[PDB]
Amino acid sequence: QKARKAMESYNELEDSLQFD
Amino acid sequence: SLVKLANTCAHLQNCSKVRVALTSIPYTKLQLQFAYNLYQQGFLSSLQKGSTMGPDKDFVEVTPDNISTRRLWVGLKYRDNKPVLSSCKLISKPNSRIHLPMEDMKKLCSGVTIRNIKPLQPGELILVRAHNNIMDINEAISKKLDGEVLCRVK
Amino acid sequence: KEIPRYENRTIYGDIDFRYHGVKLHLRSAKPGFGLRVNHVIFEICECAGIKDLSGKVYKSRNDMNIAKGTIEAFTKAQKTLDEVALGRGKKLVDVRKVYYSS
Amino acid sequence: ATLNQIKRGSGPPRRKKISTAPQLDQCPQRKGVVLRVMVLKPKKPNSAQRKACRVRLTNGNVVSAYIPGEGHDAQEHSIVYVRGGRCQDLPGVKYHVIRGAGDLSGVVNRISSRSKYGAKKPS
Amino acid sequence: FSRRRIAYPFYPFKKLGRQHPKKHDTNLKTAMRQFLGPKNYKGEYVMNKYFTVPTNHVPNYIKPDLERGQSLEHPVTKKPLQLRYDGTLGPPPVENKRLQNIFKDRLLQPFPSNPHCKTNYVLSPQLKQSIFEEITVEGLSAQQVSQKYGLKIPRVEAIVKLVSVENSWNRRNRVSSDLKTMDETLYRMFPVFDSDASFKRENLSEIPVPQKTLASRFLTIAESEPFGPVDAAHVLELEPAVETLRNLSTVGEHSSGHQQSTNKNTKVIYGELVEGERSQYKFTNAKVGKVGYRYGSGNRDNKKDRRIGFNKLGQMVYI
RNA sequence: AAUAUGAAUUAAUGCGAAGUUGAAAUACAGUUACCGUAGGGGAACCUGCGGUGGGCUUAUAAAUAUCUUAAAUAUUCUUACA
RNA sequence: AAAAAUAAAAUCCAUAAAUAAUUAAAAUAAUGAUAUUAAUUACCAUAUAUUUUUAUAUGGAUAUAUUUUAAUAGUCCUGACUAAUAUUUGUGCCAGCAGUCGCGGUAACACAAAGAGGGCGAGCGUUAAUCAUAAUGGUUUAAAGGAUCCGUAGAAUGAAUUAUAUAUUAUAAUUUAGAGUUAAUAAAAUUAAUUAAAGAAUUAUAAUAGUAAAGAUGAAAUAAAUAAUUAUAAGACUAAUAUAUGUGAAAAUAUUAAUUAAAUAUUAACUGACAUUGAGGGAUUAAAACUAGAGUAGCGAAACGGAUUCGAUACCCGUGUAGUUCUAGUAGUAAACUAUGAAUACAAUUAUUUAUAUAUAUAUAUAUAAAUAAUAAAUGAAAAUGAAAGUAUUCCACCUGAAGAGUACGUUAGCAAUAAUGAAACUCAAAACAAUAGACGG
RNA sequence: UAGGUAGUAGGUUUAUUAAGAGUUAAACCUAGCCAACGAUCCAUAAUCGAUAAUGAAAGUUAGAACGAUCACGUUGACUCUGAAAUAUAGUCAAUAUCUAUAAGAUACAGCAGUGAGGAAUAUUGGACAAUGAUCGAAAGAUUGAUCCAGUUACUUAUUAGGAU
Ligand SMILES: [K+]
Ligand SMILES: [K+]
Ligand SMILES: [K+]
Ligand SMILES: [K+]
Ligand SMILES: [K+]
Ligand SMILES: [K+]
Ligand SMILES: [K+]
Ligand SMILES: [K+]
Ligand SMILES: [K+]
Ligand SMILES: [K+]
Ligand SMILES: [K+]
Ligand SMILES: [K+]
Ligand SMILES: [K+]
Ligand SMILES: [K+]
Ligand SMILES: [K+]
Ligand SMILES: [Mg+2]
Ligand SMILES: [Mg+2]
Ligand SMILES: [Mg+2]
Ligand SMILES: [Mg+2]
Ligand SMILES: [Mg+2]
Ligand SMILES: [Mg+2]
Ligand SMILES: [Mg+2]
Ligand SMILES: [Mg+2]
Ligand SMILES: [Mg+2]
Ligand SMILES: [Mg+2]
Ligand SMILES: [Mg+2]
Ligand SMILES: [Mg+2]
Ligand SMILES: [Mg+2]
Ligand SMILES: [Mg+2]
Ligand SMILES: [Mg+2]
Ligand SMILES: [Mg+2]
Ligand SMILES: [Mg+2]
Ligand SMILES: [Mg+2]
Ligand SMILES: [Mg+2]
Ligand SMILES: [Mg+2]
Ligand SMILES: [Mg+2]
Ligand SMILES: [Mg+2]
Ligand SMILES: [Mg+2]
Ligand SMILES: [Mg+2]
Ligand SMILES: [Mg+2]
Ligand SMILES: [Mg+2]
Ligand SMILES: [Mg+2]
Ligand SMILES: [Mg+2]
Ligand SMILES: [Mg+2]
Ligand SMILES: [Mg+2]
Ligand SMILES: [Mg+2]
Ligand SMILES: [Mg+2]
Ligand SMILES: [Mg+2]
Ligand SMILES: [Mg+2]
Ligand SMILES: [Mg+2]
Ligand SMILES: [Mg+2]
Ligand SMILES: [Mg+2]
Ligand SMILES: [Mg+2]
Ligand SMILES: [Mg+2]
Ligand SMILES: [Mg+2]
Ligand SMILES: [Mg+2]
Ligand SMILES: [Mg+2]
Ligand SMILES: [Mg+2]
Ligand SMILES: [Mg+2]
Ligand SMILES: [Mg+2]
Ligand SMILES: [Mg+2]
Ligand SMILES: [Mg+2]
Ligand SMILES: [Mg+2]
Ligand SMILES: [Mg+2]
Repeated sequence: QKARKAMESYNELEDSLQFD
Repeated sequence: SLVKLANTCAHLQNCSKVRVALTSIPYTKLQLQFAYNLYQQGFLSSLQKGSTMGPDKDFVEVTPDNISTRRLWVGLKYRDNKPVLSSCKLISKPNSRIHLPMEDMKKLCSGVTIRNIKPLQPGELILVRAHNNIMDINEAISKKLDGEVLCRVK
Repeated sequence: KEIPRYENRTIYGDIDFRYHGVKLHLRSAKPGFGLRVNHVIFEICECAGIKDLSGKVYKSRNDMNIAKGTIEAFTKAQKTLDEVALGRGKKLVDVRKVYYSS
Repeated sequence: ATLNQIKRGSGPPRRKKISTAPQLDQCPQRKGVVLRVMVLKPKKPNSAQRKACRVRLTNGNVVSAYIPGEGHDAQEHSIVYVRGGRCQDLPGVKYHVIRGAGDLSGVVNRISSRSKYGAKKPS
Repeated sequence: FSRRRIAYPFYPFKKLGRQHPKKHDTNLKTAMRQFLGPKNYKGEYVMNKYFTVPTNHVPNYIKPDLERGQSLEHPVTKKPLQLRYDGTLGPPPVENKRLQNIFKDRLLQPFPSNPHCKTNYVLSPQLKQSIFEEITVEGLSAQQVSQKYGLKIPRVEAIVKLVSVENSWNRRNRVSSDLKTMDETLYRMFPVFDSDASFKRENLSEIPVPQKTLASRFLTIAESEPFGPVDAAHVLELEPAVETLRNLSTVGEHSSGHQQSTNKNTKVIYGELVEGERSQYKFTNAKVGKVGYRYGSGNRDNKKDRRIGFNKLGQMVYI
């Protein structure tokens, strides 16, 4: 649960940084 | 024989992959008409009658004595590191023959999938047989002929 | 890489390309048709400059292999009208384009 | 398969969702009488005291229905209305009772999503 | 990835600092007051460069990208004014080079993000009278006037129809001072049409694009075979495109070729009218198998596509 | 006689927690596993007979070597000689 | 950059309704249930001008003006799929939420709420249903090639030329490239069935001298010998060669000989598409098992003992019954495996054998097939396949998540064990393959 | 559900009918007919469209509404009249109810309405003005056909305030 789902939020977060 | 025609279409694809300049096909009226259409449409460089061993240099009359040893020799074309004749497939298959009226042939050439036959693509040749003569589909439409959709060459 | 484009808007004809487990069926479309394809293919078409396209992906829908398959299909599975004409020694006419010509 | 095998029946299996509420007999909901109210333990990794109820539907089928919401006044012989929908963590509980219908009242003091818990709008 | 994003200005503005607890202000509201400038006692925004209409036939369309959000200028000298630390408006430190040489196309583009939308040219009151007098008095055809002034035939026909309405209004003194004031103001806001200016002239070769032709058919013919528009038309089973253009130019009511008589072949009977009868019967010959309301036709009244029409009186009626 | 219903009565099986008796399988799993079949045993399993590899192709030396002008000559050479 | 918020109020201007007048049309010869008609007009009527419409002026009508006048939406949702960033409170694996993955054990974006936000909107949500959403599929290794071959139907497929016809079919004639028949020449000695033989060894018995231990195991112990040399009897098996090479439909098949049957290549002549595949059906089919009668050395389920062990219903040892053998049958199952159905056309190389043919300056050389090995291309989830698992065509069998289950019930067949056929419910969001990097390995 | 069929398959003749035929009844012959491309049997279901839903499409689903067709009017059989009826007729019987107790009448699947069942589907309304239908020479009479309204967000559509 941790490994698989943790990145969903981070990789979308990477996209958050892209707009920043 | 549609089986023989399927064998020839597969044979030409195999020869194109290895890029042999010259190959032979069975000597029959259907095969000769098929090859002649490809030659006139620019898919084949040459079309010569011959034997099992090679094309004839001088005319050799065909008779029952040598019919079993006759072959048709066709020259394949390659330009810019690409085969001109890349694919050759039957439409009307031995176990499912497709006869279309001229109206449905016009729809096939207009982008409409008829009886699961994908429509004619740019630069593709679709051959039709009518009264034992092979012609391009566009020519059959010009002559108002209904016929069997045999094969598509690209 | 440069990809051939028919009228700088679409592909030349239809493409049935197999890239590993991905079966790509791409069809050319009329002007103003838009991109109606897998989302991965949509992004590639946008960057490449393809505006009109229809298609369906069968078997594997792995995003990575769809993208690579699409790029490969646009280069190895297309032939320009000019290349077909020269190879066959024939003239290929776009009927729709001639209809609106002088 | 060959062309003749397709002619003889061979083909792709059809895709259509299957019924998950067979006891309702293709009805949106069915009235029933509570036989016994019970408390059940979720399957792991969940932990809770899930309120359920055994119900005899008007068609004779006896089912186990989950009582949603915080707090319920369901008892034996209470008239309840059962709808489709399973309780994922409770195996064998494939139905829901409708709050605010029959003898089961709406959730007390429910503010949000009231329509799902039979709670009327506060003036 | 997507999140809610408050629509803050893309250009730099003076954000709110420490605020007195009762102001309850927002950064969006303060950015708007900076765009608008001060509001006078009359409720006007004189410092905003868009408050007043242009009077030189050049549209004053918003150019936020080129002026970087600086919308304030002196109301009389039209000289840029920007906010300073003191809270006052004064000359900018550096001139804006992006606002002095603007492309001609951009001047007519009202929306910064859409360069495919341009304003149309207003026709001068003189050209309209000339067109009106040529079609009506001199008896020229709409095709001739269209090819002369570079205007599409429908626009030519509309000008005649509208000038007729302006004559009746001026013949009954229905054009008031306010209407005259408004008309002149709006006339001085748009670029005037110049029949001589080639770029301003409207394209006169446009035809509707059919659907059967929209597909892409290809023919492999002999390398030296000529194939032209007429041959293509035969392949697509359509009239030549030039013929379509010619048939579309004979549609104007004042255009040459306008003809409608092949339909005057339907027997009609007007029933006898007697004194006291409130209506007359009109009978139109029809053919069995075509006339009549069909039996078992699809009822669409309870469907989203229910047919809705309008009668001669303009009343909404179900069809 | 069939169909439906209930039914004394009786068979098979799933899940849930949860201990217990052993340690059968996965490494050479500590007796190679499995297939068919037969017998035996609290339980897994054990034993006989043939079959399969989804285990051993994972495969890797008994070694032994020779004479023609060593240069005033080959080694150098830059479009030259011929 | 944290807003709520142009939102509110307020200001300007409207229309609906009301009120008043007017009033069609459904229907006309007349008749209107609907009906307190729709619509229109804003003091009513009239004249003139006047796309519409507008405008002026008039007759009557009220005190210069002319009826009055508005605007309270719900419902779901904001972790991902999936639009919803402004934060905050309560709860603490409880309460509860949940279409799927999941959330909750004290900083809960998921529970219950506040703020803010996103949908749809006189509807919103929810349940029950329908359509769509992958066969432009697969079966060596993931669900799936039938044990094998023979062959019937096939409303399955299938050569060549010409001429007709009503035309991808039919008919006729003609043809020999597929498929066959016979012979000639050369080659080979295998595979079936049957009959007749041989061989090494083993066990038992007896004799002989010769002794006191022998046999077994990890170590042990259980049951005139052991060893040696002779003689006799019995049953089963088949060392090297040997590669199961080869042969056979598969299962199978390697001591010898014989009889019968079948099997190879090329050439000559002949038939003239007579072919391919094959539902059903038929035949054959290891080991075990069973029926009847013989046989029984060795081996060996079971059983009874000896050991080992904490225990040992085992692994090891002893005694050893069924069985293993033969004859006549039943049965038709195996990891019956290449985990890969059969046929045809075709495609780039090398190496090594084999076969036939050719040549000679006689032992090689040159040809054409087959087999095997390694590959190109191609294919593939990859491992890999490689003349197929490539490019194509034809026919058959089979598969459609896991578990339940090759089970239950019924039926058919069998002496019997059983074999074939072969479900559903319940439950779950799993389950599986190839490959990668580790860890571990008595 | 693997065998089924015995008027069963076919032939000949009469009866019956406007008329063919094992359609029905009688007689006499032949041994056939159907079936693993599914017979027979069992279960389920009114059928369909230029109708509705869905899809790119082939299709799939529905069969309420509009229209077409069939069957039935509490159940079964039979008869009469007739061109045509096993008639919503008549006869007899079955089931239920009723009052007049008779070889009786009734059967709401006509309209409205009631109880029951169910998650769930409405007024015991107005009018023959319109379109039809029946009777009448006509005047006209009748018409729960039909046309209207009522109930119900069940569906669709319009409106449900603009500028500042
Ligand atoms: K074991
Ligand atoms: K076994
Ligand atoms: K065993
Ligand atoms: K809302
Ligand atoms: K595979
Ligand atoms: K072998
Ligand atoms: K012949
Ligand atoms: K056959
Ligand atoms: K068979
Ligand atoms: K024995
Ligand atoms: K094997
Ligand atoms: K087969
Ligand atoms: K049947
Ligand atoms: K109804
Ligand atoms: K009437
Ligand atoms: Mg909720
Ligand atoms: Mg989002
Ligand atoms: Mg052990
Ligand atoms: Mg073990
Ligand atoms: Mg082991
Ligand atoms: Mg034992
Ligand atoms: Mg064994
Ligand atoms: Mg292993
Ligand atoms: Mg291995
Ligand atoms: Mg009003
Ligand atoms: Mg009237
Ligand atoms: Mg908290
Ligand atoms: Mg959520
Ligand atoms: Mg919440
Ligand atoms: Mg709130
Ligand atoms: Mg609505
Ligand atoms: Mg599909
Ligand atoms: Mg296969
Ligand atoms: Mg096999
Ligand atoms: Mg198998
Ligand atoms: Mg031959
Ligand atoms: Mg001895
Ligand atoms: Mg041997
Ligand atoms: Mg071999
Ligand atoms: Mg066969
Ligand atoms: Mg025996
Ligand atoms: Mg033993
Ligand atoms: Mg047998
Ligand atoms: Mg078995
Ligand atoms: Mg088997
Ligand atoms: Mg074997
Ligand atoms: Mg064969
Ligand atoms: Mg069995
Ligand atoms: Mg693996
Ligand atoms: Mg008769
Ligand atoms: Mg009969
Ligand atoms: Mg008879
Ligand atoms: Mg029914
Ligand atoms: Mg249907
Ligand atoms: Mg209906
Ligand atoms: Mg149906
Ligand atoms: Mg109805
Ligand atoms: Mg009836
Ligand atoms: Mg009846
Ligand atoms: Mg009756
Ligand atoms: Mg009744
Ligand atoms: Mg009723
Ligand atoms: Mg009820
Ligand atoms: Mg009435």
